[PDB]
Amino acid sequence: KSDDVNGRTKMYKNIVDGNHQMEPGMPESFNVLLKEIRSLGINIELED
Amino acid sequence: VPLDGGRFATSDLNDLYRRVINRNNRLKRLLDLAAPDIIVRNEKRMLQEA
Amino acid sequence: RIRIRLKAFDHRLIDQATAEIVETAKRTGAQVRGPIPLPTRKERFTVLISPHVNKDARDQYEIRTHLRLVDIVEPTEKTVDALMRLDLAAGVDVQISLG
Amino acid sequence: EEFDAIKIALASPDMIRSWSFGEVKKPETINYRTFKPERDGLFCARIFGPVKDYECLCGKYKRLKHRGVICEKCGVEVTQTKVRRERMGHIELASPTAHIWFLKSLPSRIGLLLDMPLRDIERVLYFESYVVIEGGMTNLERQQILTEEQYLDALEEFGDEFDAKMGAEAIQALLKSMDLEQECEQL
Amino acid sequence: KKRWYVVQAFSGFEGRVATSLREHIKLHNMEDLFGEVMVPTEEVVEIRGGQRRKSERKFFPGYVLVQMVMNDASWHLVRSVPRVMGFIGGTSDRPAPISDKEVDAIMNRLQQVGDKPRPKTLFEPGEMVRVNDGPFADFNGVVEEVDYEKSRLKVSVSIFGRATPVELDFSQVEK
Amino acid sequence: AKQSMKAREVKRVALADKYFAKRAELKAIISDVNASDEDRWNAVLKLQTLPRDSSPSRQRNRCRQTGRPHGFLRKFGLSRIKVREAAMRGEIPGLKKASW
Amino acid sequence: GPEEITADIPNVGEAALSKLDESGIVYIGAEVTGGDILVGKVTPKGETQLTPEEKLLRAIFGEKASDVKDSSLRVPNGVSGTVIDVQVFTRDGVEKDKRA
Repeated sequence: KSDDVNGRTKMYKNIVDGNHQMEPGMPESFNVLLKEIRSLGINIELED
Repeated sequence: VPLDGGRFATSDLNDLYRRVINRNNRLKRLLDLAAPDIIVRNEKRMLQEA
Repeated sequence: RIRIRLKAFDHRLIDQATAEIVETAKRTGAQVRGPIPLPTRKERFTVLISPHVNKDARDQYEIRTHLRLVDIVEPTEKTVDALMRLDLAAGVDVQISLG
Repeated sequence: EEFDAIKIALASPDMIRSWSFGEVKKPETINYRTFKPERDGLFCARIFGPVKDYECLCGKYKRLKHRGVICEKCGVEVTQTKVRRERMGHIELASPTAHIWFLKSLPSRIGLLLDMPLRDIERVLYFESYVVIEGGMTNLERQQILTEEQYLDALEEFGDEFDAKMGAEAIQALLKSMDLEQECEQL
Repeated sequence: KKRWYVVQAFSGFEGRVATSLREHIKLHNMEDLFGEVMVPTEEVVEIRGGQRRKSERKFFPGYVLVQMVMNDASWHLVRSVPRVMGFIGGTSDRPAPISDKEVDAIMNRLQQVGDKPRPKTLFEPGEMVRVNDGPFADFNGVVEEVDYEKSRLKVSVSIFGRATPVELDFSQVEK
Repeated sequence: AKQSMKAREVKRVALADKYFAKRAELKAIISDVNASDEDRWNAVLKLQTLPRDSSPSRQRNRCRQTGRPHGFLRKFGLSRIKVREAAMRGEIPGLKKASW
Repeated sequence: GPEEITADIPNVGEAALSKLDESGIVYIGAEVTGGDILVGKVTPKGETQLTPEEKLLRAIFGEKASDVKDSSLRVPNGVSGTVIDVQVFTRDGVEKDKRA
């Protein structure tokens, strides 16, 4: 409902077609947190 | 962001990066043309503080 | 100043082109010089029309190359660039020259 | 995607180069004739990508059967503008520079890594003292901090093999010449 | 004997700092304690040039050179000159003169200011030049022709089709 | 004209294209009054050695459609007969019957 | 170019423009709803793909706007009202329209 842009367009198609279902994905503001921590000398990642 | 007045009240980050790039380009030019070492010490102090 | 040399075989077409160019100039910039007609080149050709022999039998063709000299006195930022996207009709060789 | 861990660590300069797609070199942001940005300042196009989707700065590619090829005029890969949210650039500092989070976080990690109090490190990093690196067979130690008259002494009597520097280059040489195995065994 | 020292001013008001410094010297009449004041020299505009006009020449990045001696009175004098931050040296008690061994090599480079130099350059058609002078300013294009005998790069401002072909000088346009 | 003739012409053209730089140079050398006699002689001999078809004064302008040597026009690259046909068809731009 | 306040506006019909006068500004006294048009305002677009008709329409009226991008002022969604007072201020040099 809030952040994930591909998630909410999938949600809007799924609501107007009657299928109550969410494809979760990732918050885009967490990627903003990764870019702000990564823009320092810090190397944050996502393992596996 | 535009403020709808013909001008851009900029965010603080672009000001900070602009200060670092000004000071760094002036330090590259002063290490280029063989400045006296007191002035490049002062310039490196300014870059570290920026 | 931007001198513009329009050259074409069809006169009407050339005229049309010239007008268009003027229009392009006049909205963006100011003080378009004007569409000055230079002399037309009437390059003539005679040929024998028989396959074999009959020398007095002849066709005399010609190609009328028309010239239009358009000049622009003040080249602004907006004006000169406007011509880049503004291509003219086919069969009209233009030739812009600043200074 | 799928992941089970968030790893945090320091970042080598090769890592910062490998994140980066270009180099920022000038401080201009916008042209303010149009709002087409200046190459290659902070807001760029050939570092960070196109402003408009599949809309090349120069404009030459806009076909559905013509995707993947990059531009030649402005050299802007006709892609999406979402990629201006993820491409990073790098600045090559002309002289090295001490990070502030490892210098003044109380405790100082550079402080209790070098076995050296924070006041000497601040007086070296701001170009108002001298620290010793590669002291040689002289009277001077390794972590001995100096001053102007003492460096005049040490360069008159020992202008040869003695060495000492100042600023972030000196701290970088101290931290690079640190041998961690010897420090583990000695402690 | 008067040795040299470096003064920091508010960068941009440097000529006014130099004038106010000369005037404070001739006010507090320590005329035997100041030799010169050196500011913004070594002009070069942008690329090359054999005519006048041009201008926009600047090398001094905000530092004022002063021939001086060191008494605390003259030190307070130079720091009481307005729009002056302070000297730049090892310490603020006894601030630092610069050198003298690098003055001999700088003297030979200053004597060769204009005698025999101005190295040649080069260019090519790609990708596109930049115009920043005349109505074509703020526009880009490509150089189809490059007359090295007339020093005129023929650039039509790199626009699709037959737009406006023109001739711009090397300084009139940027690579 | 024949095919063979056309082929020959083409060959000649090719030769001309090939040997232009050298031939021209040789000519220049021969001309140059401020030069050695022996050198000049060599140049003259050198020229002889080069193929004859290398000369541009060897190749005849033929019609680009029919290969007819005579009745040629340069502007169109066509023999009179073909040119006329083209004109009639509308295929030559700008060209129409002239009267004055 | 500059903007247009005039009522010759694309993408709209009679049902919007009945509550505006011949120069874009709503009347004094017109009781409006939430989401009508008070001031009609259109900004420049561009020719881009100047076609035969587009090029012929850019040399018949002598204006280059042409279709424009609607940016008209609207009543914010929710509020009714009655327009009681209209002020028009003009920076000097600009042509005053008929309602000013």
